[PDB]
Amino acid sequence: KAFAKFPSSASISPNPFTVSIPDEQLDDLKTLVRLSKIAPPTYESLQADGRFGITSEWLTTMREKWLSEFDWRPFEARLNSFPQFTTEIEGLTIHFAALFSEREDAVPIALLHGWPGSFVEFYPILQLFREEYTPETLPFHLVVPSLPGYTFSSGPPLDKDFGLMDNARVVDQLMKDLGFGSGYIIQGGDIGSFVGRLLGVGFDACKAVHLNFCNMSAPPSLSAAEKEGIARMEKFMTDGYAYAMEHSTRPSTIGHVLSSSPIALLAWIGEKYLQWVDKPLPSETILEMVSLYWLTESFPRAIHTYREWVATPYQKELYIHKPFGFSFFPKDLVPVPRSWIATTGNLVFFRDHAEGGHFAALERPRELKTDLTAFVEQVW
Amino acid sequence: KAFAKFPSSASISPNPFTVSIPDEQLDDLKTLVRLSKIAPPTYESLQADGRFGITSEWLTTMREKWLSEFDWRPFEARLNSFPQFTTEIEGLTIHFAALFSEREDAVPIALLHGWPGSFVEFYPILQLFREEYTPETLPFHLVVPSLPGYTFSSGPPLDKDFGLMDNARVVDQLMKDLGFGSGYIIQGGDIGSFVGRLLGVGFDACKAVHLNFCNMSAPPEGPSIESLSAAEKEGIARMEKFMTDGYAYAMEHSTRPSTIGHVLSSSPIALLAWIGEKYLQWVDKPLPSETILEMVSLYWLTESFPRAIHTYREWVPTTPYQKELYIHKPFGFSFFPKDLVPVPRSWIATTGNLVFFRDHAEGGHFAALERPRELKTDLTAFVEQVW
Repeated sequence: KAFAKFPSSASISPNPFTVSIPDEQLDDLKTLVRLSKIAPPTYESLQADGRFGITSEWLTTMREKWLSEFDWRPFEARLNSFPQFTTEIEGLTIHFAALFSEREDAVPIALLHGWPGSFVEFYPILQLFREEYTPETLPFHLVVPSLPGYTFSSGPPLDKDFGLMDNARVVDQLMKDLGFGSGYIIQGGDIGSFVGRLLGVGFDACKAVHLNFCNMSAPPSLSAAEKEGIARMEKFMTDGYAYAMEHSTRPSTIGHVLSSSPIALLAWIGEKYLQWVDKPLPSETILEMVSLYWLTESFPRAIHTYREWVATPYQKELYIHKPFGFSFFPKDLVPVPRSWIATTGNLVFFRDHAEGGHFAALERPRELKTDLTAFVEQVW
Repeated sequence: KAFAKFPSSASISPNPFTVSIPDEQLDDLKTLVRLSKIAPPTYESLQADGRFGITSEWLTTMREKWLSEFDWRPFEARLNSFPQFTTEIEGLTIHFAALFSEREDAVPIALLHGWPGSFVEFYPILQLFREEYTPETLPFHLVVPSLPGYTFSSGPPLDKDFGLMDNARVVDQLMKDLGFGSGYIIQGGDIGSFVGRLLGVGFDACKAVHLNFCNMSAPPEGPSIESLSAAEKEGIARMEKFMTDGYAYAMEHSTRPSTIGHVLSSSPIALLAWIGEKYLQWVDKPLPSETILEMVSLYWLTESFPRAIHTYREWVPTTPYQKELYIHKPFGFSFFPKDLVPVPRSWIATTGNLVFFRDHAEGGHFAALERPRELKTDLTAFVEQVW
């Protein structure tokens, strides 16, 4: 009960989902955390500024915390605190969390995660809505899908390639399944932003798009603050992008590498949870997200989009003609200015923020929630 | 005993080295191979052509082979079949294999490996020399160092940065210590080529350089791509594909050596996947699976990977080749068509006094392993011409 009732217009039946990881799997994870090896200290791993990636000190400390302090059960209970479901789309099990309104006039919204995130990223925002409204007063339907290849969603297929457009098709079908064929809005960050762009461009039921991320180069006058943002983008694309190039070019190899040991996964993904935020996340949060990826074998399956994600498409064929909104966080990965973003769509809404990094839903949930709400109010 | 006598002009003491990996460490390796997981099958890992990297089938099969077939001891015995030594240079333990001549007129040569190689890559060539000469007749001194950070060499330092010039200085010091201050020749491939270039450019004791690899990009003042033969254009096409589809590993080594060092140190299967991909993709004819397991096990047991990649942050960035890094000394090149970045003769010629060039119809990146006879023959001809 509570926010779990499917809209009357839904053409699918509710199949409630509960996260229940067997003790054996948790025992196995713990054994592999302990028996995984740690690299000998090197000049690079002894750099306190972490300019070469995660330090020996950080990895050692996190390993110890994972073994002695981390408990999966309370996090799992939190996962299960919100309505979750699965439905089958093109032979894929598509997982989603949701808060459904009882209002007939509620605006449907799907909120789309990226890598190395998941549906969990949006739990703080869902919690804010749940605190502030009843099912009778909730102004929106809030759908948080697990994209193909992530966590409790299966896929992508083994027998054919799968890309960004395929991801968009699945999200659009899910929204139609839930009864939102008459119209929905998309909120997207990271890879979810590109999926959101494709929904805005190519799918009629998508009526508007709000993004908190746009990776673009100079479009075919700038303030010092804007130039700083461009400098950060350039550093990310030149010094911070090797992981993405590996995902793009050799997904099978890196998939196997990070599946081999949970310490491998922690190092690779943990680096990004450290570097990509404004204010440091709790170490517990990093362990939760990494453990979630480990236990669902997310990494090797989720990275399929990189070979497409990594010419002026945004100003032409991928221009968002529908109402387009943007939330700018200064410590995001590629903080391009408003004037650049405006060339990529019908930008009718732009929110600037003084603080916050890449994981906006985790770092600045109140700002992202209120920005999104304001955008919907303006355009719907 | 044979070929193990230091030259009379050597200043340092011979400290014979024997590879003797404790049983406990071999047991630890097999435990961690067994404990290691593999990815669930994916579209990418089921591609027979391996265009997305190592396949599920290959990794599964290699893991089983590593557990049920592989024995370190015969390989270790092969390692110990040639003279090996260590010496200390700048506080680093520098390991090297060698065949020393008893001839006073013997030409000193150091042969330089790269990544993910090691001194072992030159063993087939050392074997050919030992089969064909006695210490009394061997025309060359053949020194095969382990570069700082690889296998039985220690380093690089924990308390300061270390780069390509530092590597060059270590190699030059080793050759001087062994008595070759009056002159030596460098043979290099991969990262060793760039070390060799620096030796040719800035070290007086280095008298000539032979390379089988050049990391250069297109020369600004020509010759143009249009001037190249159809075959040479194909080479540029391969080089370009390598630099754009094949180079992500190098970018990770350069930008995030600490992260990737920890990642591959965590599990021997992680190391096998990352390095094995290159032993699969970079060769002409496939190597025996046993060879891949030997090389990966060697890296694992010596914690090579996190230490060896220090050079990438300097090597990846690399008109320097035509100007400041031009080799003015006699410069030779051996071209293998399935190497990573097969730039043509007319491009290589802009980067040094290229007095010697040899093409080959076959062979990939690991020239010393793949085409030892050809590389040995080229080196010998080069020395005869220039020394």
